[PDB]
Amino acid sequence: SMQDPIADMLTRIRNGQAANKAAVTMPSSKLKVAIANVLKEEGFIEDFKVEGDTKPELELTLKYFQGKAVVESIQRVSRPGLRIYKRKDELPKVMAGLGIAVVSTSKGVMTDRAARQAGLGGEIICYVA
Amino acid sequence: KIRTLQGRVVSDKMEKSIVVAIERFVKHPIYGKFIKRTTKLHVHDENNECGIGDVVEIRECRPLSKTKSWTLVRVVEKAV
Amino acid sequence: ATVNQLVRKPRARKVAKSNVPALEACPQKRGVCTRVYTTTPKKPNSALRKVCRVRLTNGFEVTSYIGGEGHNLQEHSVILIRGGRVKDLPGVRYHTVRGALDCSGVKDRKQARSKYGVKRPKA
Amino acid sequence: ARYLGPKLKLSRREGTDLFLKSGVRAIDTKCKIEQAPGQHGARKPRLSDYGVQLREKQKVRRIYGVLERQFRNYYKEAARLKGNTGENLLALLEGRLDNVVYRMGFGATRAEARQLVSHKAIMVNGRVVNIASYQVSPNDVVSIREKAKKQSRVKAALELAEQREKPTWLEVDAGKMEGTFKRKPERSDLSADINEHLIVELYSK
Amino acid sequence: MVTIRLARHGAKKRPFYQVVVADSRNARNGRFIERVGFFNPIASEKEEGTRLDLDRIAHWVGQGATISDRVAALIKEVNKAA
Amino acid sequence: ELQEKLIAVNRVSKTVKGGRIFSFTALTVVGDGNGRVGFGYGKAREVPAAIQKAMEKARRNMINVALNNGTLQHPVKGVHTGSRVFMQPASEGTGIIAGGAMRAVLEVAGVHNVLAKAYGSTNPINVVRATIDGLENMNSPEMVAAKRGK
RNA sequence: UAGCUAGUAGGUGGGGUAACGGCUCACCUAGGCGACGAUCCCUAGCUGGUCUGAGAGGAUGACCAGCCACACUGGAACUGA
RNA sequence: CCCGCAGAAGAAGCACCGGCUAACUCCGUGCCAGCAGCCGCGGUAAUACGGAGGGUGCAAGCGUUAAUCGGAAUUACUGGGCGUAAAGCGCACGCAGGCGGUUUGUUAAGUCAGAUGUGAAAUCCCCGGGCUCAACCUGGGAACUGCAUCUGAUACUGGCAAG
Repeated sequence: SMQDPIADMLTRIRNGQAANKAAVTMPSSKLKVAIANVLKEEGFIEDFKVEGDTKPELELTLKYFQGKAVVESIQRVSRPGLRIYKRKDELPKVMAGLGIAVVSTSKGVMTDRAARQAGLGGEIICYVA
Repeated sequence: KIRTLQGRVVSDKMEKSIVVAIERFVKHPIYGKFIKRTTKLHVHDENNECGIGDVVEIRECRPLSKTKSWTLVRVVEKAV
Repeated sequence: ATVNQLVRKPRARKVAKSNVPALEACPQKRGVCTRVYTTTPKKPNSALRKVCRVRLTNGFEVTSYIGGEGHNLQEHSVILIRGGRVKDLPGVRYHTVRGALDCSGVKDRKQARSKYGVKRPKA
Repeated sequence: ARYLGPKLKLSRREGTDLFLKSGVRAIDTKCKIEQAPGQHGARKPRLSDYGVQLREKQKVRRIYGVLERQFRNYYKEAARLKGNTGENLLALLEGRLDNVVYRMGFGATRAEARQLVSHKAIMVNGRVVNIASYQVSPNDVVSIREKAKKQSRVKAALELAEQREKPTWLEVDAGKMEGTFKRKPERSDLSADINEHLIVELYSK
Repeated sequence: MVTIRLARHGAKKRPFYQVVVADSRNARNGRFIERVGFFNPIASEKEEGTRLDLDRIAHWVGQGATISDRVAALIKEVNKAA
Repeated sequence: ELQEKLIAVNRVSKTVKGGRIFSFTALTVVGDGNGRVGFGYGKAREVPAAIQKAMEKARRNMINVALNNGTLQHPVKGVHTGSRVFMQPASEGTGIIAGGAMRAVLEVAGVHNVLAKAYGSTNPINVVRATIDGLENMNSPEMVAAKRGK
């Protein structure tokens, strides 16, 4: 999007899933791909692949275990306009741990299970659930 | 050498003195938005040797005049 | 609503008028009870009620209802205004205490006897 | 403090036998259990979702003779502890000396225990205690001082106890007439029909 | 005039004293510098009546601090005991 | 063996030409101690029949709940026609800290230890539904783990 | 309350205080402050804390303690660490 | 504080009872006297006023008034809205401001981690201890969610440079 290229991808993921699409496409980033790894390895989505040189477009292959989607509700938290940063202990829990958060830690982007084990807080990218 | 508050000189007209404007984030205590709060502060420059708009490195000294308690150690940018 | 908009002017407080202006945090007030009214209520009610202008100490003149089982005041007896609006008169919002200052209690009154200035028939 | 109490129109309202009176009183024998607490007879009680926790809160208060100030203090210091708030209430009500002197088998009702306690009779850990609220810590050894060992009551009221059940969290050596509150009472052995999760909602408004 | 006087803090009829290091000019229940031990005048082996932290008292005394009247006895009643 | 609890009742009216006919509503909630709810709402002309009809429509719409061990898996939030509802699992022993229309639905589903709140209009007819929305949108750790790698 | 400010902002020198400093004097420079709210008006002692609240917050600042300010109203200074 | 002597000997009120809310019957009154926090009562029974009996609640107290927060998500940061319920300037342009695609390098200001000082004592909480219990006093801890300095990281945000 013109001012939030990451809430834009999240909106892609949970618009193209109300419509029940198999796969969605968007112009990729480095942070977009860094997220996509954390999504696709916590099983929130099948697998992705980025492709393109002048216009490297990210395409996620959405997942769903029934008519229901596996991704219930992703929430963009650290909006440009209100940047949200947390410490290693005040890291949010999503659905009391059932769902995943995505934070930008000094050692990269990861979940909060792993960034709470790693003892290193971050920048709350989005709640994944 | 205490923290050598980097700043950008606003007005080098006044004799042997300048006005350095420090800029700072601070998270807004009640709303949470990182706001930009400037810290304008008079600096004694001994030779009028810095022109408007160059980042300098200033230090705390004893008061040197009414409302002038900072002198700079060294300049790290040219005005233009 | 935008957090930037709240920054540029704070989310303001909601001001609220006190209900009993002539008391100003004084739980009671003395007065002069300068003369007595018997004005009738609104349409839904009847049974004209006993109210009296009072010159309170702090200069405010107000009307105060003299509720009870019967009436005993006069036109210059000093009375103790209380608060606690009455619901019928168009603004009798002070409710004189019974049996504290020079206003006597009520006659032959056995129940809720504390809310009136009568005290323990031998029983 | 104790207020001389509602007598058996107390227990008649709650229905169950709230022990102000103990003897052959379990069967009616001039008690008239739930004929009428007064003006109207067996009027159907349409208690609201509120009335049915006031009923149980004042079943509990009026078993032991606690009051609203002491019962709310017990509530708060049961709700600042760790664990099941209701079982904490019943625990710190069961450890009360007025209670324990009864559960010991001494006396015949907790009014008699509250009077024996208040009259220096029960003496715990070797030093006389005449506060009825004295929370008996575990491993204490309650007793009866020499002056009141054979006074008039505990010789017979104790014989009014063996037919009664033996509370299993404290042991009673009645032959020597000194007891030992051995450990902390639990909910299971405190075999009462009291639903804690009505009281706790009553106070947690 | 740094002093090692005592401040009275317990309830009525039952005083409890902190052995405080404070200068003279402050009211005994005003400001102070350091709180090195306490004194509970009640007796009959309820508990330790005194804990006193002798190393900071020795430091302050060697630094120019006037060890006061009652606390002077408090010192050696510890040393005489132990 | 199902528990059953009424919620409310109404003096709903109607203007016919001659008169003004009245009715009675009796929304009801039903379950057992295992997470089942056929919350019920049944009209009639006089309350015993409305109550019976609401018991009946109730015992039916058993839309299954996912009780954890007497409480919620996670802090559900519900909404239905202008009645927001927040629920959150609570500690053992802590009772049903819940309002009016939610007390009954929470209790009959089998829950014992939760703390709740309602925020829109507190009309029972919709609180009972927003609550049950939320409680169908539960996610047990076993079935979130089912729909991806555990 | 949208402009305020001439010892007013700075610099030379004297002079002044335990001490730096327009702290004061002569002189020169013509600045300084202000939308990130100056100046003006109204109210107010400030804090640890208190109450309330799930909490964020709100409201307060009697008691106890730290700092401040005053001592019939208004000037001044002496004596002295 | 302990011990002796008496005798139940000296020690119970207050509000409330129509719904909200635990707790109703009888009589007098007859839109009158009156009540009332709200809904609302009183014009021929009125469980709503006044009295009695009875019950409920609290108890050396118990009621009323005043004041604060709550409930009030009713100033909504957590946590609201703006078609018709209050609410999109009549419309543009635009300085300041606020936000900013993408890759690499750099910095390390925001951020994060760790560390060091400091955050008075008492308050608050925790495990205790002493007052026959409790209020109360008290030891030790925790806590004081802050500030400043230092050392690391460098994902994200900012700077600078190259695209």
